[PDB]
This record gives sequence, structure tokens and C-alpha cells, in this order.
Amino acid sequence: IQRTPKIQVYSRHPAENGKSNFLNCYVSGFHPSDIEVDLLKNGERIEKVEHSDLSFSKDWSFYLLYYTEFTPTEKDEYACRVNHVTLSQPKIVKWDRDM
Amino acid sequence: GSHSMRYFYTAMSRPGRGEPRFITVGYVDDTQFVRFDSDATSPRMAPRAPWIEQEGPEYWDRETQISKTNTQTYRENLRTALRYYNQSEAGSHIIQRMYGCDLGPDGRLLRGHNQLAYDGKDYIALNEDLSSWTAADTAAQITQLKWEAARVAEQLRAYLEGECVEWLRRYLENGKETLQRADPPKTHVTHHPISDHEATLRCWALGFYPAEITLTWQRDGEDQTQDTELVETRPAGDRTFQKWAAVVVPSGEEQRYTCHVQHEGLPKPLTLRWEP
Amino acid sequence: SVLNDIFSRL
Ligand code: NA
Ligand code: NA
Repeated sequence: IQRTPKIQVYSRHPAENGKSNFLNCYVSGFHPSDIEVDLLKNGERIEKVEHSDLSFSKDWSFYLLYYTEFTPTEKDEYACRVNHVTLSQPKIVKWDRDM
Repeated sequence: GSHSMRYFYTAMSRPGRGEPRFITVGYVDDTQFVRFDSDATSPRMAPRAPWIEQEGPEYWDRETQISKTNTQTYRENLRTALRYYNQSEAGSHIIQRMYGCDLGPDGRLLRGHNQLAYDGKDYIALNEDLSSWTAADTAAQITQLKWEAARVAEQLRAYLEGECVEWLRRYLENGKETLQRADPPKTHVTHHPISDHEATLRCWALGFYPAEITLTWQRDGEDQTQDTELVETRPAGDRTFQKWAAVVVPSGEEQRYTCHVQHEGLPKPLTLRWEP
Repeated sequence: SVLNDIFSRL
């Protein structure tokens, strides 16, 4: 029995165009622990993204935070791309500053 | 407030890709403070919070030596689990363990914990009496017999009532500026038109610590649980957490809705609404 | 500080 990841993409602080911030991709609720996570800027992989140490919740499912510095603008598009044994293809979730 | 310490162990096999990876992480409440990883270049128990850095080299040597022993123990346990479930050596499997203690507001022990899972399913747990076990299946019954014979529960009881509480109180004092500080949520309601007919009201809680929070919507004073979209509490990356709750409301009916917030950083529960 | 388990074999 395996558990597919939940995915939220969001900023550390409320987004203001032109002001430096942090872009977060939080993957959680998944089992087993192997997981592949990319942060994207206009469709391209952002290099040197860092991530928290693997840990797990009371229901034994794993979670990770992937994050990188970014400066939001009106037009640049950001997303997180996730792959896991439970997913046929990588799942891409777009960043929306209102969520 | 109340406080807890937890240690989390994970052992993950990976046949064809070396020996199983073993990790240990220690937490006080929602603050990670130590980590061990067998895949690190030089595996050590290492500090992850500033207030643990003052422990001396004997502290780090002991935590490291135990974690290296545990790496081997849990690799053996993964081999045992294959035998217990009639599984082959080709697949990847995971053992997880949590243990630790919960303190009340007065610093006295509320309860202790020691539980294990195999492949994400509960395997065995120490009961709240810290004296007896609950096994999830016939495999865990075999372990239960071994642990009854070896008086494992008695050892865990002595740790959980003694050393666990004593070290947690020490950490709480050394980290009293942060571990013993609750940050209340910063709250606000945003409004997002969907159509001419409806809009989303989203109630935000930002910047709070610890993670435990309650966030709900009412319409005319009636809970809207089944009609509320409630995301999982999520880390901001600065130690704090975020959450939001959203309802879809008919245009012009926004003042019938109230958002309700409870957090231990708040003196009293908060009520807020959309403020145009 | 971690527990030094006397017996923790499955
Ligand atoms: Na996949
Ligand atoms: Na499995």
C-alpha cells in the first residue's frame, strides 16, 4: 500500500512584485519516501534548490520542504514538479500568490 | 505551555543500491534540533538548532555512537521483517520508529510514547501504561513476545519518566527564547470573485508557532465544515507555519460569514470577517 | 538525548 504526495506551492511571505521572497514547494502525506521535486521558472528547472531534512507525520507519511530565493514579478511563472512511485507522470502545480 | 520531545528513526532498504539508509531526527515541539544520516559523508549526530550547540563533545560522541549502533540494529531489523512477512530480498522496505515524552504546563510528565511501523503500517506500540504492548498483526506478536521476555517496556518506562523529561526540561531552558515562545497567527480575510454570482472568502493564518491551530468558517453562526476548503498546515521556512480556510459565498452575502481562529499564542479565540 | 536501547530487535 502506497500513498501519493500532497503538493502546495507558495511563498514564505505575501508576494509583492519586485521584493525578494522565498518560493516553497511542500510535499507531504506520501509513502514510500523516495520522491523527486523540481522548482520551475518559466518551465525551466531552478538550480541549487535546497530542502529540509526528511521527516514524517503521526500517520507515518513523509514530508519535505523544497525552497529557493526568488523575486516575484507580474509575468514570470513559477511551479513545482513532483514525481513519486504512485504517479504515472510528474505532476506540475503552478504558483498562485493567492493560495 | 505544554511541550514534547520526540525522536524519529527511519530505515529504508534499497537492494542493488547499497545498505539501507538510516536517519534519526530529534524534535522539541515543531523545532528540529539534531539529525543523524548514514548517507552523510562522515555520519555524526549533528546540531540543527542553535541552543543545542553548547552541548559538549561527550554529548555528541554518545549520540553518534548510539546512532551508529542503531544503523546496524535497524538493518538487521529490516532483514527480520522480510522473514516475518515472507518477502524477498528484491524489494525496498521501510521501518519507522517514534518515541518521546509529553509535558504539561507545570513541566510534569503527561505521557510517554514508543511506536513502530513497517512499510507505513502500524506494527507495535507501547501502551500508555508504559508497561504493556499492542501488536498490530501476527508478526508484531512475535516481537511482542521477545520484548516481554527482555523487559523492554521497563527500560522504556524508566527512560520516558526520567532521562526524557530531564533532557527536555534542559533543552527548554537553553532554548527558552524560542522553544518557550508561541507566535500568534497574523490573520486576514481575502476576497476572490469566481463569477458574477459567487466569490471565495479565504481566511489566512500566517507566521504562527507552534503548528497546532484551529481555523473554521461559520455562516450565520453555524459551522461550515463540510463546505470549507481547509489546506494542510504548512511550513514557511522561517520556523513558522501557514494555513488557510476558504468558503464559496454568494455575492453580497459576505457579512454573514465569520472566520474563527484558536492558537496558543492568542489570549482568546479570534473572530474576523471580510473587511472591504 | 537518545535512548540507549538494551534490546530493540524485532
Ligand atoms: Na513515477
Ligand atoms: Na510495500
